[PDB]
Amino acid sequence: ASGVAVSDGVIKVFNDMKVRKSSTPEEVKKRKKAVLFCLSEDKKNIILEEGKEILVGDVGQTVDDPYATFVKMLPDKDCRYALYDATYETKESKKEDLVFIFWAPESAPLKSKMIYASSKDAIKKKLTGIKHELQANCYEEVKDRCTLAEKLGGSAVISLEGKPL
Amino acid sequence: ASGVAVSDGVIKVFNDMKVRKSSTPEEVKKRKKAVLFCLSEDKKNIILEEGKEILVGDVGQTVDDPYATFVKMLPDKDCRYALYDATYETKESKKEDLVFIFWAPESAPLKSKMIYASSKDAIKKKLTGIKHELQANCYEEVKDRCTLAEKLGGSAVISLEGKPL
Amino acid sequence: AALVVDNGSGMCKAGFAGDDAPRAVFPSIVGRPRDSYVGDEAQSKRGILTLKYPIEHGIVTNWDDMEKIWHHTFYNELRVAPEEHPVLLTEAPLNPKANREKMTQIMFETFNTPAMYVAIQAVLSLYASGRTTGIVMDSGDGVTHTVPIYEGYALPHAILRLDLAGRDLTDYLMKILTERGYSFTTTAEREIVRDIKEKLCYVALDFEQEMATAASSSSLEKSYELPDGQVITIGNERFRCPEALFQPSFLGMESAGIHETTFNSIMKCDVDIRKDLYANTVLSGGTTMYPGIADRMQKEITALAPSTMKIKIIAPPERKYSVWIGGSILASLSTFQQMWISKQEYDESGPSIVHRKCF
Amino acid sequence: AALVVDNGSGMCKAGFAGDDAPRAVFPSIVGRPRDSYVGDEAQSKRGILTLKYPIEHGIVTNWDDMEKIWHHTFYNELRVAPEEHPVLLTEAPLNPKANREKMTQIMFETFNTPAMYVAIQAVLSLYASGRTTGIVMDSGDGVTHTVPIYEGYALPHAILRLDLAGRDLTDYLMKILTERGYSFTTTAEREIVRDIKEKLCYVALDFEQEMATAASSSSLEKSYELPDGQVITIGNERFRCPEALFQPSFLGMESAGIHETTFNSIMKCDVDIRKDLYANTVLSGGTTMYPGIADRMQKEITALAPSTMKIKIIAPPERKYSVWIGGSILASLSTFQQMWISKQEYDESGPSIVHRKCF
Amino acid sequence: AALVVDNGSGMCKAGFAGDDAPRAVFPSIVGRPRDSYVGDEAQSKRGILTLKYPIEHGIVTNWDDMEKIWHHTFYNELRVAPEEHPVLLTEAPLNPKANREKMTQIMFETFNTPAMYVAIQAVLSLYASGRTTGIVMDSGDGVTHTVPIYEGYALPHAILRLDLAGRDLTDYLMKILTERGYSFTTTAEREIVRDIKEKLCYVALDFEQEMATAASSSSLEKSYELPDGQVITIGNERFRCPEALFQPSFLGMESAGIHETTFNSIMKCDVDIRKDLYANTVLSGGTTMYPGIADRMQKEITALAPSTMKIKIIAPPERKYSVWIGGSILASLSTFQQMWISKQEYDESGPSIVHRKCF
Ligand SMILES: Nc1ncnc2c1ncn2[C@@H]1O[C@H](COP(=O)(O)OP(=O)(O)O)[C@@H](O)[C@H]1O
Ligand SMILES: Nc1ncnc2c1ncn2[C@@H]1O[C@H](COP(=O)(O)OP(=O)(O)O)[C@@H](O)[C@H]1O
Ligand SMILES: Nc1ncnc2c1ncn2[C@@H]1O[C@H](COP(=O)(O)OP(=O)(O)O)[C@@H](O)[C@H]1O
Ligand SMILES: [Mg+2]
Ligand SMILES: [Mg+2]
Ligand SMILES: [Mg+2]
Repeated sequence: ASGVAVSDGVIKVFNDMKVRKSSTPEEVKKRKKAVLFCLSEDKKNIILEEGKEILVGDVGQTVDDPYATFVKMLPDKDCRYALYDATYETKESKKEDLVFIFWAPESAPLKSKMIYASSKDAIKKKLTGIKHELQANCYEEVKDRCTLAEKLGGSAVISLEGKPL
Repeated sequence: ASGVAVSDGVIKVFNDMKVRKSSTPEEVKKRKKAVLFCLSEDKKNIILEEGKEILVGDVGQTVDDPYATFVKMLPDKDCRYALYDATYETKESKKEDLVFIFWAPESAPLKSKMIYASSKDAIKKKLTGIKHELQANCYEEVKDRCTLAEKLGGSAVISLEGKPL
Repeated sequence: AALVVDNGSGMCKAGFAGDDAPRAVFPSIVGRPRDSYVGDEAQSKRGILTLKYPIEHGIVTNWDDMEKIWHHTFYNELRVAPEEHPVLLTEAPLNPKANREKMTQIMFETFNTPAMYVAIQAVLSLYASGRTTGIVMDSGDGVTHTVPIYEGYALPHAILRLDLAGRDLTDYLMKILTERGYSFTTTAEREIVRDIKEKLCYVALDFEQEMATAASSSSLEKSYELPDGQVITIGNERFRCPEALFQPSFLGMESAGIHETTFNSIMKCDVDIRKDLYANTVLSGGTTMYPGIADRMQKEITALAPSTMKIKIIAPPERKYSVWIGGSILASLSTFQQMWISKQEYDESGPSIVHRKCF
Repeated sequence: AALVVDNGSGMCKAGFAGDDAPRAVFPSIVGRPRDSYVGDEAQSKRGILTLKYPIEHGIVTNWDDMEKIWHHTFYNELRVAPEEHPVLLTEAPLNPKANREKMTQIMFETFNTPAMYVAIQAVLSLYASGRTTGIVMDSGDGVTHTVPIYEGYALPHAILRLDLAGRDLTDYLMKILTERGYSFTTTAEREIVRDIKEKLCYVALDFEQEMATAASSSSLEKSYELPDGQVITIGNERFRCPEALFQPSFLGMESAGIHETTFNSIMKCDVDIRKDLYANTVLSGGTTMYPGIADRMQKEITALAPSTMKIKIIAPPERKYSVWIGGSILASLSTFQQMWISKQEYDESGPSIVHRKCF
Repeated sequence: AALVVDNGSGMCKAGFAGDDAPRAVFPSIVGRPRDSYVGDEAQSKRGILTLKYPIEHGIVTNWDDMEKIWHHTFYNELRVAPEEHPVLLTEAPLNPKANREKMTQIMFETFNTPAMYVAIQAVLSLYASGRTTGIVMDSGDGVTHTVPIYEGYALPHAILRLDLAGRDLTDYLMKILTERGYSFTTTAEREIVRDIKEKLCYVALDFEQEMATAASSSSLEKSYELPDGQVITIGNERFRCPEALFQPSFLGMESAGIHETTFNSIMKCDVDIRKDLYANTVLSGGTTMYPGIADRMQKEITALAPSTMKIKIIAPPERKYSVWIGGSILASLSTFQQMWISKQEYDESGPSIVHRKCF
């Protein structure tokens, strides 16, 4: 418990991402498919990383595989919090669930890893309703699509983002 | 199942106690109100304990409460089988039923408790027609008239041996 | 010392002539493994065995199981030898003549009773109320009968039989108690529900008004303690269970209620005697012991009968065992000793003697 | 875009009208520390908290916990606002009329749903099979129901409820797996055993013949891999666990099997319609997904029914979610939009509107 | 002269029928180098080998090691030839029928016993207390069982098994003694800790009140002398080690305590017999020998059971070996000689003879 708080911008973004409201298709394209959270300059709040996000409307036009490009947004030598809206299909249902991803690469500095790890249990308690968590400590543990599928439903998952595994 | 058999004397006594035959009042006074059964010296048969019985003719002349004096016949540190002819009255009937009583006090030696308990299901099978069974393991569980009344008909019993509870 | 045995559909009442109450009242069931248990012994094993009713609807259907009940009655319940006491038997209305002879044959050949007699259950109930003319609404365990009687003789063409009695009400109470979250399914739990029914159920004078009262307060709720100490609460089920007597549609039955069955049997009699039957309606049986059943029957029959008719429902306080009590008093009379069918008479006329000696 | 919620005894099926499969299928439990967790969150904590079933046997007993499940359904599982979508709810057979009004009141006042509807689970399963007359054997998680339906209306007097379903089979499989040396006692290990049951268990056509086969060879043995990598072997337990459905005595229950319960409910219907019910027996629920259960039910019912009756057991391949799939198609029809209970209608008639709009 | 062998989970009790106490009590362990040592021999070499429990949880899992224990029992402990004496074996509750036949086959073919018999451990404990109906809380070394018995027959559907017994308490005392600076890790030091547990541990009536008492003074501290002469002091660990029986969360277990397990097994029985089970709770096994365990169990069960039930915990002073003493008296009876399974009978009916002769 490092005492790092969660900014109101992150809470507002998460609430918009969780519950889908009836809106025009123009507003549906503005929904966030993925988003990254980072520490502030003073390291006192968890804030939104500007420009590091994926919109639903971008999927299928500029983005082919939303998960592949989301991984590219993860810094190589820095820790980050991620919120991915995973669309997958099991053997008897088509699911759409939010995934909380803790990106703590080994190449990251020790100061970044300590603060992010010690404040992870505080931000996740504010983001109520998330049932999937992915802790990745290297690029090989997050770049593979089957790694996310195993965390979602194990071997029951037969498709991810509309593409078979 | 200890293999202990039931002597023909016990079977004859039980048969006389169960079915009442038309007899002169002199023979009615010779009917058994209560009787105790014990193991033989060789512990191979269940026999009648000589002298430990209550006659119907003794009730009202020498015996005031047939149940109170029957309990006094139970040994303090020994197990015993008992056959009590309970006369009780419910809210809508006057009943006369045989009660099989297993007396196994905690103060009895373990050898007596083990043999009597393991051979109880064998003697009770020979005494067909008994619908009430009282298992008493201490003096407090058999000396109370209300304990027998609860086993007979629960709260429906309003009188026992001609005396209200 | 004569024996009086009331062979009811679900309960057997037995005792000695001259006593105020029967000595033994046990279920008339024979249990065999899913080797033969009769009465309370069959219910003590609970679910290991299957239960059969030989006299399920007042009429004996299995005579082999009936002898087991009679043998259990004499030796285990009454604890007497049947060959030393005359036995007075009771029969349901509309009992076939073959069953009367079969009952007589069993008593004299299997049990060797010195004397024997058969009486109609409805007639004994009417006599016990001090009447020779009237209609008896006998609601027992497995069957309900409305028997109009004129001058001590039942009118067979007007007798109506209803297969709706306390046995169906016990099952209905189990079904509606599950709506409160309780679960009574086993044989042991059925006896608990029957105890609840006999202690907390009552007939509502106005069912719809009573339903609104129970839904607006908790003054009609009662607490019952289970044998293991748990306490359950019963509310509107107290008057909903006996309401199936007047509204058989609650059980999915197309038949009419006990009030309409009584009215229909009266209308099947002669017009000149219907006035007497309206004012001499006598209730009998255990299923008629719900508080408020006489007032409800009076109100329901009044709405059916013409307004000029005087409706009087007779509910004696001891109507639960009026069949047995009437038989016990009759069999204890010194003048009744010449009404018995002796073994000597049976040896000459055979089982057919019962038709001319007991009608 | 309407919402279809199937409130099962142990699992809640939710989704959007028009979809082939429910979007969310989660356990219907509420967990509190030994401060409130619903669904998979209650199972993720495992043993720290205690689990309660508010709809344990198809009938909602705790309405406070039921609202928590509904709130978790709309916001966490379906991820939609309930005030923007009409919601179609399903109810168990023999659901009391008070519960229907309570369901309607909660939807309109707590969640402010624009429209609302109630459907019977058994009727939706029968319609999904292309039938309006027949008997549905719905075996779910906490309860098993045999619901005979005639022309789209369930016969309440013939509906039989059995407290024996997949929840009891999961516990029984845990008990009999300890005979092989394994130990499954914790909440986490119970979910492992449930996965084993849903993947390796099957119903044997002849139980005694199958037991001899498993005791003479190893062709019936299957291997299962635990989450931690350990591999266990299960032999005759594959067909012994679902055998408790047909032999409830394996669980210490006195009740009859699902085959006798189905036969008993048919025998409680009108004699003229029993022939149609014999040939229109439809299976529904997750507990009917065992391979070989349709053939076993056909063999068992045939031995009970008269030889002149044609016994046909219908086991559609999608019978696991037939209640939800039928509700989703019904709610997605443009002609069904007039059948919803609008909020305007609720404001005028109150919660009692559900009785005349949804029957 | 018959032989009585009590095959416990962690300790084997053996002796001759008619004796008051078993002749040999040795651990039921088979050890192999990290070539085969059984009993105290396996513990004498300490750490050079690895120890295995073939009957770890009352149910035999390794029959090859079980025969080694039996061979060590007859020849090294009892010092008799098994072919000259009948042997009475005891089995844990819920023992599979396959294990009973395997026990019979080994006794007659490997040891050539002239006669052989199987008895249930829980039933022998109940009989030794002079009861035929009751619930036995048998807490041994590797397993704890609550076995409700009605008229001498255990109810298998209500038997609950708890994997928490003296073996876990010895390990827990080993763990909590390190908080005082002591170090017990080796196999030899484990036996020292077990001796401390059997001599200085007791069950506190109020755990929280006792903890405050131990933290404010030193009246609860006791001194123990190690085999090498060193003296250690144990304070609050005396009542914390057996407290894990009532609070399994001390060991990281999600299971309920022995008081709740006893209550849960009673509630799985018929409602009509729960009153008898409450007043006939009998303690058995070595783990029930802690002073104050009967009073604590009485207090804990009373808080769970309804206030109208009479809770009586029976803790005979000789309950540690009540299974063996009950078997020795039964096997020494002259009337019991016809209950034995003779070798002649085994040669005709095979190993299946045990099912109809020993139930
Ligand atoms: N006080 C009571 N209130 C309501 N029902 C009762 C009462 N006493 C008995 N019953 C019911 O009466 C039924 C049997 O009564 P009875 O007429 O003696 O049976 P039978 O049909 O054998 O004559 C039982 O099913 C029981 O439920
Ligand atoms: N393939 C399968 N084979 C056997 N049992 C299954 C299968 N799938 C699900 N089940 C069982 O079905 C039960 C619940 O199914 P469902 O009918 O949805 O319950 P409910 O209707 O009560 O919510 C679960 O306990 C599960 O064990
Ligand atoms: N006096 C005692 N106080 C507390 N625990 C004891 C005592 N005597 C033995 N034990 C414990 O009982 C356990 C084994 O007892 P027992 O019931 O004979 O085992 P099993 O029946 O499983 O072979 C041992 O682990 C030992 O720690
Ligand atoms: Mg009658
Ligand atoms: Mg369902
Ligand atoms: Mg033991």
